Amino acid sequence: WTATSGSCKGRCFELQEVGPPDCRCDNLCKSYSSCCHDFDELCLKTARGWECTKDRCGEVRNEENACHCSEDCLSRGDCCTNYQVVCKGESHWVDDDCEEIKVPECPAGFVRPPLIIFSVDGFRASYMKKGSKVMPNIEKLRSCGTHAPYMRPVYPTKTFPNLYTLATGLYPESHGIVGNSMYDPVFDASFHLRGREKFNHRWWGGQPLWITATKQGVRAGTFFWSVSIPHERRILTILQWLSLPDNERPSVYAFYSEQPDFSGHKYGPFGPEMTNPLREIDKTVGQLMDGLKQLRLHRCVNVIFVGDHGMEDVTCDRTEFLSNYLTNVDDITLVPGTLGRIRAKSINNSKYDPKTIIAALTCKKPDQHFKPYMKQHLPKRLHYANNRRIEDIHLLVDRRWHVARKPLDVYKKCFFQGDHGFDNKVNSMQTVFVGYGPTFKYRTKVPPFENIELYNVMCDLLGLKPAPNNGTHGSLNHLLRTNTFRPTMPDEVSRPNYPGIMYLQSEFDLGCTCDDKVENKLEELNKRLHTKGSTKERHLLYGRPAVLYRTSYDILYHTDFESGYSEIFLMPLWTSYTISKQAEVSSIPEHLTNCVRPDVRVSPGFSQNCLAYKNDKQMSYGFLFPPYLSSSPEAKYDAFLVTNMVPMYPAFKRVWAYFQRVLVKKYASERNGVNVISGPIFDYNYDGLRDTEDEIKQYVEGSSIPVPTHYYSIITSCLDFTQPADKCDGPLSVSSFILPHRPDNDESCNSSEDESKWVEELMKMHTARVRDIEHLTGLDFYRKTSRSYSEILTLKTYLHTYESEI
Ligand SMILES: *[C@@H]1O[C@H](CO)[C@@H](O[C@@H]2O[C@H](CO)[C@@H](O[C@@H]3O[C@H](CO[C@H]4O[C@H](CO)[C@@H](O)[C@H](O[C@H]5O[C@H](CO)[C@@H](O)[C@H](O)[C@@H]5O[C@H]5O[C@H](CO)[C@@H](O)[C@H](O)[C@@H]5O)[C@@H]4O)[C@@H](O)[C@H](O[C@H]4O[C@H](CO)[C@@H](O)[C@H](O)[C@@H]4O[C@H]4O[C@H](CO)[C@@H](O)[C@H](O)[C@@H]4O)[C@@H]3O)[C@H](O)[C@H]2NC(C)=O)[C@H](O)[C@H]1NC(C)=O
Ligand SMILES: O=C(NCC1(O)CCN(C(=O)OCc2ccc(OC(F)(F)F)cc2)CC1)c1ccc2[nH]nnc2c1
Ligand SMILES: [Ca+2]
Ligand SMILES: [Cl-]
Ligand SMILES: [K+]
Ligand code: NA
Ligand SMILES: [Zn+2]
Repeated sequence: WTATSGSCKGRCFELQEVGPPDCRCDNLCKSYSSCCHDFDELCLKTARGWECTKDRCGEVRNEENACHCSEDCLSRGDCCTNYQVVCKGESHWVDDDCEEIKVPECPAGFVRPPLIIFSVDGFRASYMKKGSKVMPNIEKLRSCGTHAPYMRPVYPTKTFPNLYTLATGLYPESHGIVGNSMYDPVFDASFHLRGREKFNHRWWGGQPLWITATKQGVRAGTFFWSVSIPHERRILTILQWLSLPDNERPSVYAFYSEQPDFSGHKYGPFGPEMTNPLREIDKTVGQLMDGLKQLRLHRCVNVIFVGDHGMEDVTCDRTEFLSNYLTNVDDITLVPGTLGRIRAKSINNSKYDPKTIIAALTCKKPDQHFKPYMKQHLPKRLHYANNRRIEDIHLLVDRRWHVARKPLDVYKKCFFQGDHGFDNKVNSMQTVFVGYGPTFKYRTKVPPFENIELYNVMCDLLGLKPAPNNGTHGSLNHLLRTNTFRPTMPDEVSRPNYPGIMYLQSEFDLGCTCDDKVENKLEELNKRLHTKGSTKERHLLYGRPAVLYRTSYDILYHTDFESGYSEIFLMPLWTSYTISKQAEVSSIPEHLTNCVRPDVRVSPGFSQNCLAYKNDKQMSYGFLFPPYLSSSPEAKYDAFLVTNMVPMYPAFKRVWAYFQRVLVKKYASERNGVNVISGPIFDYNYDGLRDTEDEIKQYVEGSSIPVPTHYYSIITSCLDFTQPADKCDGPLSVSSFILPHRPDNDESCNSSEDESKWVEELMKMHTARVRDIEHLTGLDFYRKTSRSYSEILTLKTYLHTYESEI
């Protein structure tokens, strides 16, 4: 109930929220059906439009006007945004040359530069270049401020998950808004775009910027705008708030535009109808900047121009129907469109089986435009699994397509020509970032970055301590003139042991054999040096990784590679090796095919054993440093140590072997040497975080050898590829992956073919940031470089996407 009998007189767009049933006057009352009777009359005036004309100058203040051209309007904070241009011979902000803003130039009584977030829905990254002719104001912000060529949204590339990720710095799996539509089985409640449940606070996890600000004493404008409030009124309201007394005035503001997304859905991303909505957004930016100029705030306020996601060409005829695959199509509920999420229609159906549903959806048609996954098998870069609202069965839909349950869902629910929601690496989904103000840099381009990083920067901009989030604080310091956050490297928690030769061959009973009984202080003093780390500077280029949790591990040196061997998990946590451009690939000699050798530095009780692999009919083994890349026949024996071995499904060894035998040398050839760090990942509860030992759900049969869910590699070289990876004097270049360690290759529909037709495509799909690997391993990489820590943080957040040029 609301007793809408009160008045909005003097309360228009009040900043505190009064509780029911007293009537509301804030920018959300419309959405609550709770505005006072006179809200429209007093608060949404429209008389005379939004611009001053020549004949309005000096007018007698008529309070019925939407905005004013009377002489007192500046001090009342309520002029039309073009007032000084029309009436006082001033120029529009867009017409002024830009001049570097070296220091904030603020009116007295401003404690900090205000932050305005100008967020635009569905603003595709390529609009910046492609619409540049019709967007002068946006183009000026972009060229004069700090801009990236694009910003990466989160998956799914829908509106609510992305706006709430911007506000919180959290992955949707952690913030809770995992789609525009959701079912929460614990609540037994459903969230939708239309309706009242979405207003219920229980959906919204983490701590958004306006709450962070408020709790730390920084006042916030109200971020959310009712759809019926026109853009011009939103701008005038922000500008009015900026004229409030010091003690009442917010320091942070948001404006939101439903465009260009609204029109993009109807006309496609580049429909000729898209020019007008872009002009219109630009005009709104012009109104804000002119308004700021009038208030002498245009060299005081930091302005962020940011989108939530892009827009792709999608039409009704590009829909895949689950009814063409499933016999039991009515026993499932599908969340449909540019992604799919499947659950059982009824929990009382014990004949529901996800395994049969996935098999029915797997590689069933030659050109199939979606791929099913159990959510824990999605590419880890998507971080889309750890939430009860994310259904176990997921469909990754090809760009330009939809999935639907049955044809009747499409024609009785072409309308649309654009949509979004696809994999967040897709070019058409990328969106925009521009920062302009005293705290941002001048005329600076920065590399693409992920929208999860911005919350930290928005906190930096307002002098706030960010709540715990998924950004990497410091990774975006290169965007800022000042206010940078100078992070320290985390402290190593576990220091390594450096074992020497401690065990005789006969102490081992591992069931392993090797044909290595083939025999000189020339070569024998030399091999001693190699086991003490004589070549360590070659294979460990950036310092050893730090272990950030309590564990027991050994550093093991070899001619061709160095490892950090976990006595707890019985395998390396990491194996580091450098492959120069000149390196040669050899094969495993016939006699050495099944050779496994005990490691005399490491006790039998802390070693794997070959018998377990013999007994386990499902599990084979691979090596972390590949025998193929050994520097010499004698060095090759090192690669067969039991301490270099890891458990691998035969199906996965097809992937791993091709990577090691073909791709590493290809990368070294292309990048002028590479340093590789590889190892196991255990993430059985799919939370993106390293498992403890008591979380492991699978072991090699009859043993304590834990089975990785994934294997990673980090491949580093010199950004300037004229320098070899092992003699690099400047910035680095990295690509990484986290491959799912799966007993089949069902994911790759082309896997019956030669590895050269499908393995690299798989790897590309499972590209990852070094940071993703850090979370999954509890390791910290790049501890010893000549680079600044902030630059290394940026490197650790890099994702090699394999998309073409934007
Ligand atoms: C991205 O960044 C984020 C943020 O930093 C990372 O997420 C954090 O990770 C932490 C480790 O997983 C986690 O810490 C836990 O907190 C528990 C208390 O959490 C509540 O309070 C916080 C603080 O206000 C709040 O944020 C939480 O909100 C969650 O839950 C509600 C809904 O229930 C949502 O509104 C919200 O969206 C959020 O949900 C997300 O997180 C939860 C996990 O908390 C997931 O289940 C959801 O799917 C969703 O993703 C909470 O309101 C605390 O209880 C935990 O402590 C347990 O474990 C420790 C081990 O150290 C042990 O000492 C304790 O005894 C305890 O164990 C007991 O409980 C067990 C489980 O019930 C039980 O099995 C045992 O037997 C014991 O009884 C733990 O410390 C932190 O909450 C989240 N924060 C957020 C916002 O998600 C995230 O990891 C990053 N991602 C990556 C890849 O890096
Ligand atoms: O327009 C849509 N929905 C309408 C809204 O609900 C209206 C109210 N609103 C708002 O006022 O924005 C608040 C905000 C702004 C910035 C921000 O970013 C931050 F925090 F970083 F500043 C954080 C929060 C949110 C969007 C919509 C769009 C595209 C679609 N495609 N398919 N369906 C769709 C539905
Ligand atoms: Ca885990
Ligand atoms: Cl959704
Ligand atoms: K086996
Ligand atoms: Na296959
Ligand atoms: Zn949309």
